[PDB]
Amino acid sequence: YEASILTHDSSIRYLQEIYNSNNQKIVNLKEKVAQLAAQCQEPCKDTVQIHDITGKDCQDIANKGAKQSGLYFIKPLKANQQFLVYCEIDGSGNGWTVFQKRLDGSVDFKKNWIQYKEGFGHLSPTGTTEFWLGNEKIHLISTQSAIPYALRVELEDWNGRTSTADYAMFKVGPEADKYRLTYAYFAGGDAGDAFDGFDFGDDPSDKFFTSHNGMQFSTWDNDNDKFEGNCAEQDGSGWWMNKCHAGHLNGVYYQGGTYSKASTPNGYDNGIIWATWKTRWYSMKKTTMKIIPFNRLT
Amino acid sequence: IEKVQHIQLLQKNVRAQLVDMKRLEVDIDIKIRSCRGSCSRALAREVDLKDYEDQQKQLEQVIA
Amino acid sequence: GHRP
Amino acid sequence: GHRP
Amino acid sequence: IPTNLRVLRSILENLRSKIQKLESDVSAQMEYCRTPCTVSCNIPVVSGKECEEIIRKGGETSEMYLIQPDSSVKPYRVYCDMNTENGGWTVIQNRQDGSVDFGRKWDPYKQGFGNVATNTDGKNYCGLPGEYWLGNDKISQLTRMGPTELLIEMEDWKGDKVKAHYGGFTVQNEANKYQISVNKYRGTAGNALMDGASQLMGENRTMTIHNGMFFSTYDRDNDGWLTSDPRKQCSKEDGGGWWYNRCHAANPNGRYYWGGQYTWDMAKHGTDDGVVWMNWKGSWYSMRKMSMKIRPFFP
Ligand SMILES: *[C@@H]1O[C@H](CO[C@@H]2O[C@@H](C)[C@@H](O)[C@@H](O)[C@@H]2O)[C@@H](O[C@@H]2O[C@H](CO)[C@@H](O)[C@H](O)[C@H]2NC(C)=O)[C@H](O)[C@H]1NC(C)=O
Ligand SMILES: [Ca+2]
Ligand SMILES: [Ca+2]
Repeated sequence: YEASILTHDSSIRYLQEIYNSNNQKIVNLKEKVAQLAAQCQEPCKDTVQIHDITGKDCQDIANKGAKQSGLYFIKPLKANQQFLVYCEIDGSGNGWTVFQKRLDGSVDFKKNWIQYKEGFGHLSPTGTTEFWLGNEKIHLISTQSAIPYALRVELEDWNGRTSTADYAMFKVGPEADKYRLTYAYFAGGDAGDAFDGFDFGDDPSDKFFTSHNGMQFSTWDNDNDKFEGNCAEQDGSGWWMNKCHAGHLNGVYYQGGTYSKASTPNGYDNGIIWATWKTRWYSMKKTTMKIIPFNRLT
Repeated sequence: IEKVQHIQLLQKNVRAQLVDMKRLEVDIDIKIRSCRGSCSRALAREVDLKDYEDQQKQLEQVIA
Repeated sequence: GHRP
Repeated sequence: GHRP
Repeated sequence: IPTNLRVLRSILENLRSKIQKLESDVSAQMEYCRTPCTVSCNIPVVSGKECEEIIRKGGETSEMYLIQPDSSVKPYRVYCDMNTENGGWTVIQNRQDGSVDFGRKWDPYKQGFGNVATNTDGKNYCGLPGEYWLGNDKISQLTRMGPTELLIEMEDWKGDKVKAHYGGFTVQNEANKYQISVNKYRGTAGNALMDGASQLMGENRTMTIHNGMFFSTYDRDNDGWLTSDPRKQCSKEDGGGWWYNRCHAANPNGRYYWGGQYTWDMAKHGTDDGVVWMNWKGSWYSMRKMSMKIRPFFP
């Protein structure tokens, strides 16, 4: 209101005391701000990590000690640069190099020549993503000097049933020969030999024109099939087409597994099929194509 | 006199402590937000310079 | 599949 | 900015 | 006469509380920092020497990619912009939300820091970029592989955008203090790197030119400012690692001021230490978005 001069001194010091008191708290606060900064320097922790061990292929890495399935870098002999891959490693010490995966339909497989050559999709440590490693890489892995390779196809329906198809002496040629697919023989498997063709009973040469051994690779922008039309374009995918196919794991992902002649625009069966195990109008739910040295397979 | 020149000191001591605090407020806002890309979460907040500025003027209205 |  |  | 004591006492108490609020906030953040933020970035199959090669290989979407400029260095993550100006842009610097601290020493700026990318709302791949500095060594190696153009982009807090394009861009190695060089400008942001702040004159403008400058960090002075006072260092006052002269026309790695507008009394050292680009908004406006991207230059 209007205190006395006698009060001015008691008060005058009261302010100086909290003022200094304040400057102190601040000195310590600024300090604490410093300690906080030291805690906010690291980036967010990425769950996905790539393993250190590398080699010519997954089996080579498994031999070097690796034990768990994950992302690794491999560098085949003829490979100019190294590249990332997904290795599946079992308890027996087998290291498969996976080059194809289907499981949800999240990845569009209607890609072009370069895309199928260089690869697309994503690699995950948990092996829960869809992808195509890339023709050139597959060629490089499967044609290392004096190393006979084997291919295993894994299928799963929408009822938890899984089947297999093995092929000995699996090989994929160079771009110069349009990444032609070849193998010595069907190594057996409860999924059946779709690569050998399948009699659809709609013609005499059905079988012959649905076989895949010896077939080059085809994409909409690069036709190399044994049909005057364009399989890859009509079926909208990239694959070793004949006229057209008996086994088609890079086809359109149909939810539920069951689809019809109506589902498609042209009418042709363009799903993820494998005739020797299910009808043309049954697209698988999960798919995986992996390779490993033949000597390693039994 | 004695009491007199004591005030001029606190007026400049506060005028400065204001500018300083106003700055610490900005600094802290910035440093806290820089934790969003490191820690689990960053404290949600907002700055109010208004208060700091109203007082800085409210003060000059006494150094007069 | 096949193109009859 | 600059520093005269 | 007495109202003097009235007022003062009022402020010194209000401040005492402000200190209380702040002390709380800082204490809370310290607790949240006992655990880190996380991400899960599944790696794209396609890879290459850098983003330009990756897009020519079919990678048409902007997201995090793994690149290996050369068989010497181990492959590393980076964010590719595959949409802006025909894509193939490798982001080497990105600011967008003040989530990362840029007032770091020399080693961190050499090694690189920040978050390359974050998960896209419910997705397995990180399709969004975080705030980061690629790393001087890496940036140097990328620019010396062949002619390289640089694209600097920015946006204000209202949504307006401008850009500064440099046809030629190079950054030497550590032994050369990461010396910078740029040329063949064009854009709407203003040629701050070559011509300095257009608001200054003669000598003043000239000391804000970055072209040719060396790189500095608050613990490594290589600026074009000769002094004796250990506190008169561009990096220290404008808080960030950059190619400071005396001091800058552009401070892309400055402090991220929320809102945009800021003043000399908010700055820790009273200098225009924000995400500045004078030639466009002056020295007291901090951009909401700022980034640097490089791509092989095909004449
Ligand atoms: C170069 O800058 C210095 C620093 O002064 C500041 O920046 C100026 C551009 C202007 O914005 C000033 O208001 C800032 O304080 C200028 O310094 C001059 O110094 C002389 C010597 O005391 C003084 O008489 C002048 O008033 C100062 N500048 C002016 C004209 O205000 C210098 O003049 C600037 N040179 C230029 C670009 O003209
Ligand atoms: Ca044909
Ligand atoms: Ca200096």
